[PDB]
Amino acid sequence: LLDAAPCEPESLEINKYFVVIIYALVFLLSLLGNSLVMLVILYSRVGRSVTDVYLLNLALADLLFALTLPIWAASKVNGWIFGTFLCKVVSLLKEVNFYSGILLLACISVDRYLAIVHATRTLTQKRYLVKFICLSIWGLSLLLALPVLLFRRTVYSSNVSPACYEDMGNNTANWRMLLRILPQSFGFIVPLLIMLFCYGFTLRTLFKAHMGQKHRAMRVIFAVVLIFLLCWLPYNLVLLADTLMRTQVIQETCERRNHIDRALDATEILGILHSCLNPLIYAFIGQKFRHGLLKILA
Amino acid sequence: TLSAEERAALERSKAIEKNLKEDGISAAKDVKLLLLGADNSGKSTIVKQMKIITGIVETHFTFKNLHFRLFDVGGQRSERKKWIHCFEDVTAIIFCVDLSDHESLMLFDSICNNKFFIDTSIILFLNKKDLFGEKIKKSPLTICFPEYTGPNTYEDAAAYIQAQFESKNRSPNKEIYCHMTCATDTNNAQVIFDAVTDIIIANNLRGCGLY
Amino acid sequence: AVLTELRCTCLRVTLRVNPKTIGKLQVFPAGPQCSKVEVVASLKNGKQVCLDPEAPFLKKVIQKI
Amino acid sequence: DQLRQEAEQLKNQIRDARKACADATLSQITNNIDPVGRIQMRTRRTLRGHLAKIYAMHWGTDSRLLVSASQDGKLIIWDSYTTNKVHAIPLRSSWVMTCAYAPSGNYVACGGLDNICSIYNLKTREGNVRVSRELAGHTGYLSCCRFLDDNQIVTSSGDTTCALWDIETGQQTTTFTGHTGDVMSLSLAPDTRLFVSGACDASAKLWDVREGMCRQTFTGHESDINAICFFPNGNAFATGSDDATCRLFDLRADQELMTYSHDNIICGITSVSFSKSGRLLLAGYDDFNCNVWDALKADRAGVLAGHDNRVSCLGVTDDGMAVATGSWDSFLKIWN
Amino acid sequence: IAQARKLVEQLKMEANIDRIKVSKAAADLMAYCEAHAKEDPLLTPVPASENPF
Amino acid sequence: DVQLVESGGGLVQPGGSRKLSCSASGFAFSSFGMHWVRQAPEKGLEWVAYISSGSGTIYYADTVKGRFTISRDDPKNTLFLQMTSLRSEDTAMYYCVRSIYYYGSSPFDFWGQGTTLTVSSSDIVMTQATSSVPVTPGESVSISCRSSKSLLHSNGNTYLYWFLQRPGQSPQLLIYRMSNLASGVPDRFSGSGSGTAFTLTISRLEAEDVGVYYCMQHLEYPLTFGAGTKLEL
Repeated sequence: LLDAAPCEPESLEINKYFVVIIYALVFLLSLLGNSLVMLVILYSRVGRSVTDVYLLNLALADLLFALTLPIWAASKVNGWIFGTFLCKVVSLLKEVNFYSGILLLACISVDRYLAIVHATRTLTQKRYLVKFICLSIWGLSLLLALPVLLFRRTVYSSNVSPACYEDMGNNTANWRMLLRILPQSFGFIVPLLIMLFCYGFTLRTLFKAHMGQKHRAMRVIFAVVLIFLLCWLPYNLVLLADTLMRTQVIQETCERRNHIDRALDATEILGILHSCLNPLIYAFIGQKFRHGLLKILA
Repeated sequence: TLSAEERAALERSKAIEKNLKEDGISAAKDVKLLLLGADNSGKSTIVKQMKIITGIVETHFTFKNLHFRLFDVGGQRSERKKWIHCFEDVTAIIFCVDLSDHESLMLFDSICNNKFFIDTSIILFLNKKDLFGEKIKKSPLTICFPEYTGPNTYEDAAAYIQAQFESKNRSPNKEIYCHMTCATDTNNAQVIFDAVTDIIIANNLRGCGLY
Repeated sequence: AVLTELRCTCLRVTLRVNPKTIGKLQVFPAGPQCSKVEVVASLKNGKQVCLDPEAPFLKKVIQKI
Repeated sequence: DQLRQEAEQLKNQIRDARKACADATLSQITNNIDPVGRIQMRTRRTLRGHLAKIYAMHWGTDSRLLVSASQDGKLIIWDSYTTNKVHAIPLRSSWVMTCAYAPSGNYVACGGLDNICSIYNLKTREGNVRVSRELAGHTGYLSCCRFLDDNQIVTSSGDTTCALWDIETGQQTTTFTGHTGDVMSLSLAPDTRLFVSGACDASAKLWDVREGMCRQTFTGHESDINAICFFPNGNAFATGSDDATCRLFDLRADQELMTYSHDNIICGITSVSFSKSGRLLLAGYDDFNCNVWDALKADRAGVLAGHDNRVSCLGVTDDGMAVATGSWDSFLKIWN
Repeated sequence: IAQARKLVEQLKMEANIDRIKVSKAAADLMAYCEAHAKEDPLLTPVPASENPF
Repeated sequence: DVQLVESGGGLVQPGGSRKLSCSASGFAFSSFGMHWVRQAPEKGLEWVAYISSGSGTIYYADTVKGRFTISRDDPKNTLFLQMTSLRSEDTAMYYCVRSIYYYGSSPFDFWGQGTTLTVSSSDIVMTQATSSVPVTPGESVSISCRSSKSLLHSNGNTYLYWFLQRPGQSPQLLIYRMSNLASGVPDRFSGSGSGTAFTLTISRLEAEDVGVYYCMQHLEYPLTFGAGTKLEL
């Protein structure tokens, strides 16, 4: 008799306070790390290896994402009361940066695979295309993030505060369903496959080697892969759960809706940490960058 | 570039640039190694596939679709401080030591701690196992190494010599790859290939920032 | 409130309702928030119910407004 | 035994006379000149195309054409105005340490570690560059080839000797001996009858090309001399050693006139060159930059910098319009 | 005994040289460096109209 | 010995096709840009076609543009010229000339022996004042020709070339920019000029020096020759 009743979306102010503090801290930390790595790379042009180019581009993407972070923090503070133009611009920049960062991680893994597995062969001559690869990555990321710019606008509701949502028609729910495939296909599955293949074969090659410093290389490779998984897997997992829920494969209750709604932003907060963890993981973990920073300190 | 002759000169310059780039591309397949060691240590008789080609002597044997160029600096008889920097970019140093005959240790100490080769790995070859094993029975390994205390067997004496040769390393970012060779040995090319590929792996690891 | 993934306000439909018991009625037209149009009636006892927009009388009163 | 004491008293007499001739230092007499201020040079051209370390470079007499040898085995002749590669000569041996350009522009010699001074002919009827001669007879690595004419060339070797050749016959016409160490660099006087060689025994001695006699010897450096250049009027020369110091010796006075040491300098000098007037003494160091020394007050009148690796060669055009530097990063930069 | 005989003769050759006071030599060097000072494109920057580079 | 010999000439009917082959032996063929220059009977030289080194840049005269085809065979050391349709104005003696371009090169030094072809029945204008000059040995002779534009380029190099054709022989280069003496010619020659007016002087003329003197401009294609001044004795 009581089966039919509206769902009441719940929220708490403690969650809002927590998300704003976490966002501010992540913004500051990622900005600091990206600034340091950019300065270290760009100060002296002695030995501009391909890894330097990759780290510079990755730091640029991370820093621009940090720039787009505080406006999203304000959005979580009170919804999108800032206008449609800022919605479009911020969403486009954020999506471009997310795609470019993930694809740059994939390209770095490809470089490492071609540098340690195919090291003796002449295939190592093919990693000189870093400028072209980076330009292609930025362009492709912009191409996939263009639908966000085209079809995003402020959406009003009687019970829901305004938020920078998408407006594609009266049946948007399923159009968003179709849109969500792109970030899960060219944003997590392909980069995960590339990283897994490249780093697995690199680990196999190192394992059959006889140098004295193989242990640190294996530790760093495993740390990179494990941290990428820890950072991005829960986000895609909750998105897949929501995907199954909206198609009614998984049974729908107000409690499940609330649980997924909270888990979504929690997982997003966790995954944002890629912007603050990338420098220490990729650049500052090597002796070259620490030495460069120390000499720059003079 | 406005004139016709200047256009033709620019075309000639572009053709020369293309030829230079192609020659440089063809000049990256080879591996440049340096040979060193005392005289009569077998420093010119490592691999039977010699194919050579007073001054500098080059040996360009190939293996596994990879070209190895061994520059034997012997015969110069000059001050090494003035031309040894010509070999800063060698992949490795092949050091040949004859166990059947202190000078070799002196060269090794000089070449290992040189400021140009602080990061260049060394492949150490200990030649003439049979001669050393036959000589140790006649004369114990005490005339040249009075500090020796261990057993007079072949294995322990060889390990002791290897230990004193490795003790002069005294440097990070460097590995010494050891191998024991006789006159009737043919797999020296394979050992050189493994050492060179290991060195290349380590250099690429350092460049990529993994360690 | 605050939401990042707006969803339909109504899950299931009830076709058993007395007009007198309904105190207030609201309608949400189809849009980016939800695909299906929802009509909600607030009972005088505080209970809230969902109605079928395809119902004949419900469709008539919907087209009336 | 008696000869040793005779040599000792001879050296004592020479030193006593040399000290007697000295009254005031150069830095004291010329203290009243206005300083040249700060001399800022900007990179006008950057010559690329080399794929390995560059050890030597020489300027054409017309101050427009260059020449450079590197580890890649290539000998490239540049057009210093429009940055064009006029010629590309492939060497037989990749180990080359000393370019030389003929005064008339017809020939270019290029020898090195392979013990012979290969001489190349540029103006041929067949349109290609052929090795006209290959001069042999040295037992050590070659350094600082210099052309006297189109058929007379002076060479320096690690055999502690310098030689004067005849390109036509190909035989060692005259041999200069007296050094006790590897001879690293030489420069020919503008009068083209004397030349000075800098050896590894921390001493540079003046030679005569006609008689083959050591007219003079100069001491004072604490390490091996690495480069030498004559003063424009042919009456002084500047030497550069690994002691991180440059000195100015005068042929008439037989003494060093002043020193060009700075407290911040640690690495030695690789190449030394003058300006057309003889006021700027440009020197290349191992710390990747060149310092311009005002040759009369020993003050650094600017710094070139700009290079990523060790500067191995310097060159000042005949008219003084430009200074070109070559380093180990396979890049040549022209300054003005 | 036959190797040091030429060294002392070289010392005889080097000892007898007509030496000149360093003051006069320094003055001559200064005079040259001041006389040929207007023709140096490095000491004094050349106008941009006459700079081929 | 540098030698350019070409064959393929002969009597052809109008509308036919003929190919001429210029075989080279004695120099690095792959490094020389090659031309084709034709001389009509008792009329004068005229530029036809040019192919650069490596067959990169190819030009044609406006008279035969789109009608002739030039090809280069670097391994074989052979230079070709394919002509589709031949009029009665194509009958001439065809010369093969090598040209190497860089800073300070001589780009018209060697000329082919010439092949005779018979057919049965904007631009810079260079003008030579006089067509025939009689003179006795030992007397200096002055030859001058003007140009429409000013050949003095912005880089200071003036592109004017002076050629000498002895009777029954092939033209030889004497001066290639303004006074730059060619390789092997006597030093008595001297050239001058300023912008558009140029002069050639021969001090102490010899009996072997008679012939027709052609002045050609190389500032911009198509290359144009002068009318031709003939020395008489």
